[PDB]
Amino acid sequence: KALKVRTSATFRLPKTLKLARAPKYASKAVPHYNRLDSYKVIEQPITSETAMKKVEDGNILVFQVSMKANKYQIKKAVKELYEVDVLKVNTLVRPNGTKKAYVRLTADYDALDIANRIGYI
Amino acid sequence: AISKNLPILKNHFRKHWQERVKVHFDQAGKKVSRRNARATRAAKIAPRPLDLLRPVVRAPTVKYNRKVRAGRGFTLAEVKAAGLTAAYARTIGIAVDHRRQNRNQEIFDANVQRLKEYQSKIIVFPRNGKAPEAEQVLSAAATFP
Amino acid sequence: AAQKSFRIKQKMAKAKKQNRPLPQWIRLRTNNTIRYNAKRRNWRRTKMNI
Amino acid sequence: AGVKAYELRTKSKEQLASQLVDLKKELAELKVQKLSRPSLPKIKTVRKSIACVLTVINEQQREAVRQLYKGKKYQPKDLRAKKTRALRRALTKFEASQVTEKQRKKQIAFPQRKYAIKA
Amino acid sequence: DRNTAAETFKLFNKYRPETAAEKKERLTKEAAAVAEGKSKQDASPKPYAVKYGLNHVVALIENKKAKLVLIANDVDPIELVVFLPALCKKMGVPYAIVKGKARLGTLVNQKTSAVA
Amino acid sequence: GAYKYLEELQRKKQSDVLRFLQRVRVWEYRQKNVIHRAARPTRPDKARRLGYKAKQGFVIYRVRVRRGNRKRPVPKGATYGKPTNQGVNELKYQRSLRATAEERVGRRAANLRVLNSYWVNQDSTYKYFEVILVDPQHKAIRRDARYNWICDPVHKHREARGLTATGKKSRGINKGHKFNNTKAGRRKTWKRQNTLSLWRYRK
RNA sequence: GAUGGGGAAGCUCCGUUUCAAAGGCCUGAUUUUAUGCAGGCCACCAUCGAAAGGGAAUCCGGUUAAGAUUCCGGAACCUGG
RNA sequence: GUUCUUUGUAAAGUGCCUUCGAAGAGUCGAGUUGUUUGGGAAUGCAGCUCUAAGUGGGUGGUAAAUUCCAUCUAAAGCUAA
RNA sequence: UUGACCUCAAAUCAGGUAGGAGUACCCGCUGAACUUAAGCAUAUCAAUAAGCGGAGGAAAAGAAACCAACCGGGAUUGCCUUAGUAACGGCGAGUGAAGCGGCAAAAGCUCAAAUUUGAAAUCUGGUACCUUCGGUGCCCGAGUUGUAAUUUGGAGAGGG
Ligand SMILES: [Mg+2]
Ligand SMILES: [Mg+2]
Ligand SMILES: [Mg+2]
Ligand SMILES: [Mg+2]
Ligand SMILES: [Mg+2]
Ligand SMILES: [Mg+2]
Ligand SMILES: [Mg+2]
Ligand SMILES: [Mg+2]
Ligand SMILES: [Mg+2]
Ligand SMILES: [Mg+2]
Ligand SMILES: [Mg+2]
Ligand SMILES: [Mg+2]
Ligand SMILES: [Mg+2]
Ligand SMILES: [Mg+2]
Ligand SMILES: [Mg+2]
Ligand SMILES: [Mg+2]
Ligand SMILES: [Mg+2]
Ligand SMILES: [Mg+2]
Ligand SMILES: [Mg+2]
Repeated sequence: KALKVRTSATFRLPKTLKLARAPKYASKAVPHYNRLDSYKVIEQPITSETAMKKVEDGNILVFQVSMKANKYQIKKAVKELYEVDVLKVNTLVRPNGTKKAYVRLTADYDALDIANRIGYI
Repeated sequence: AISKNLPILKNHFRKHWQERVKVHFDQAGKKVSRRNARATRAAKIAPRPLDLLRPVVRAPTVKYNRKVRAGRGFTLAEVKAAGLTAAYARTIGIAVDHRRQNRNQEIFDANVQRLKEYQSKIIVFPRNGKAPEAEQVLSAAATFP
Repeated sequence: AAQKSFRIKQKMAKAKKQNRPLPQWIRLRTNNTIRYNAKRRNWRRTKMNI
Repeated sequence: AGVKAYELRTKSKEQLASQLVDLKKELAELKVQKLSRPSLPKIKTVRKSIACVLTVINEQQREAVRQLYKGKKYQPKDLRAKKTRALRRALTKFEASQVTEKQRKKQIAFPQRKYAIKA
Repeated sequence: DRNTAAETFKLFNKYRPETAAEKKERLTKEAAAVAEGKSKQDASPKPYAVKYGLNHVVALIENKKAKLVLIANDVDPIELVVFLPALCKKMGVPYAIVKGKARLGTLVNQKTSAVA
Repeated sequence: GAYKYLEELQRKKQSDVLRFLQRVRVWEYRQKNVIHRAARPTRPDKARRLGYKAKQGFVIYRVRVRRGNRKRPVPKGATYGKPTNQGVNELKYQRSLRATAEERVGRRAANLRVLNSYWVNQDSTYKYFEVILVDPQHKAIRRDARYNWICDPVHKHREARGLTATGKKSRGINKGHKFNNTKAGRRKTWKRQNTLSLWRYRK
């Protein structure tokens, strides 16, 4: 009978229906537990005499953190374990290969009070 | 190169022959393994004589035709004369050859009569029942030289 | 190279930890044949070549 | 010291989770006390106890999954056999034992009889 | 000719092989007949259906058993059926070149049959 | 059936009907890719004679390979040797074209096993073959003891080692006096005939 | 420097838009509801390649044994929502 | 060895008489070129050209014609020690 | 207008499968030169070294388009022997197997080419159930451009 009207001398691949994966079995069937826990992002504070100066003076806490953690996780974890809001986070990689975090607490909180509450002063 | 009244020698040692040298240090060790293999093979087929009855047959090559020699299989025409099927015979211990023919009667009956003693000298255990004890011998060839 | 890649700085840390003399309590173990840290490196004589 | 495996297996998942979060707590405060005292070997038992709980937590989870996939093909790959690459690809004993009708009739009609050569 | 093609398809449609469903119930009846009538599987009447299958039909003309045969004009190895019209001519069996192996396939409850 | 007719007819390659088909078909195969899936065998008799069957797990690939000799892959023809080895243009490549077509198909579909191949058409520059490929992982082939033998790992890449119909022909293995050099393996026999055997008690 | 392709027994070679069926862009409907149908739109068609080429946005004062345009104080600006 | 199923109006084997008896093609083979072999008017392999038959075809280590004889049955495939 | 067929695509579609390592031995391709010839090109070193592709515990070969010329033997493989022989070779240097015989171990075989046509009798897959290296029922699909049964030349088939 009649033909389809083509207004373009270029032929393109037709759009076909794409299915959604419906696997017969799960990939691993046991989801991995949270790899980067709040107890794993921060492990131990730093007690160098220079670090203690920042705690008493600048209202700044110091922690050693896992190299896989970023500032979002560090800020999230500190306010979790210590129930204290965080002003800002500074991070650097120490020459020995570990990550050092400079956490500054809000003026409503005292770093020195938190520090000895943890157990070091 | 050529020095004295010495005969000509042909020593084929110009390739890297040292890389391909087999010294049979394992001659004694291999012999024991073969004997061990035979004993273990005998155990798994205990009643059976570890070998099949081979036909008697005349050698080719007029240098050798004066002598008689063991054959490979029993010439389906022969086993038919013995009164059994080739399928049955190979399940009993008679090797069967389908590509050698009979052209000398003296060989033919000797092989035919060879089968008839073997059929008399064996005890076939029933497929179902008591299966009498055998007291096996380890070579049918020695039974029928 | 003050401006360095993280991979080089990761090799940095291990080299710092490697450069350390033999622990003294190693001396006292039974059947101890180790005399000193033979794999010691110094920046003046041997370069890491990394 | 430390927690033993067998008595943990009698617990439930929520109790184990509470046990784990509690266990991680002291390891934190033991670590901060580690830098105070010259030495503290007590942390070793704490870390091992965490591993024991974590194995138990994982062990219970997999078994429940195994029951979930029990009695049906296409189980998750990590719950399958880890024999070798080759053996998994090899023919099973069923398919290897398959034989055509023509050969099966020959075997049934003409099996290797048991014979003896004495008389 | 399509008028002739329409008529012969009307003829052939009345002679169509039994489907999978009706075969299943058919043998059950014979099984029932075996159980009680003990008839030697001959309770069923003689079947009348179109013979299909390329190897099947070729042997039929060679035995001069096929009354009429049909050929698909669109067999994608043409050499499968090039010789066949000559073969029917030698045996005197009437033959017809018809359009559409798919049309034949529908006639025998299949996709392609290429011959009837 | 009609397989006898189709086989006999194929032997008349110079007949008018065959050459017309050969002329038309050879044009089509040039248009398509060098290697491409074939829906059904061009010669149904010839394929099934070589082992093909019309069921799942049987695959036919069409391949074209360039005809001619094998030029020596050497820069500017300078061989750097004695004049015996300076030949470049008239070299012959001991393996057949049919073989190297099988190897390339096998590489393309590594999950299948090469069984046989056959000539379908040719021209001045190319030769065309169809290859019989068997899927070992298919259940219909894992069963059916007539063909499950291919599933055994010993038959991986038969064409690469020369275990196909062509490979054994190319390897020159046959019974007879004319095949003394290649009867149980060209290199195997050579190592045998060049091995000095010494016993514990020198003979 | 892949891919589509074409060579090479082969390690790999050529080629980077080439004999390719080479895609997302936004608006609206549906508020069993998630997004397929409603449409329309467009034709490069991977990627890598500069710590001196292009490039969004910060300055001052003070502080350490050793850090700062990064830390403290003060005062700004850009991007996204 | 002990036991439960009876596979199964199933399957296989064996004599006589008669009619048949399907068996592998760009393959064998031939020419040329290269390589290789102890293979020598050419052992094998490969490229190009030609290319079949069915009481046919291959081999019988000197090429060819004529006349016989013997011996096997390719160009499809599996298989332990 | 509607529904098929054929061919060709797309899916992060449901399942799988291949890649790399080792490589002493094994199966092939490609492939030299030093050296010897008292020089040197054919030759020899060598159908080797290097390079490339491909498996297993062995691989490969394997049941004659064989060897034979005899009163014939009879799958393949390996040892002793044949034999430094027949033969090849600027017939120079050199190279060089095979039949028979003894022994070790021994194991045979299957597809296409036949119309079941009074019944595609065949098979993958999905689902449900079950005693799960799988089985049964049911449902799609593959397939007549041929999957089942029988036959493989030693035969064998249809008939009484
Ligand atoms: Mg930084
Ligand atoms: Mg070429
Ligand atoms: Mg490139
Ligand atoms: Mg870039
Ligand atoms: Mg820049
Ligand atoms: Mg510029
Ligand atoms: Mg500024
Ligand atoms: Mg400074
Ligand atoms: Mg500031
Ligand atoms: Mg070569
Ligand atoms: Mg030659
Ligand atoms: Mg060179
Ligand atoms: Mg010299
Ligand atoms: Mg000299
Ligand atoms: Mg010189
Ligand atoms: Mg090498
Ligand atoms: Mg093998
Ligand atoms: Mg083989
Ligand atoms: Mg040589």
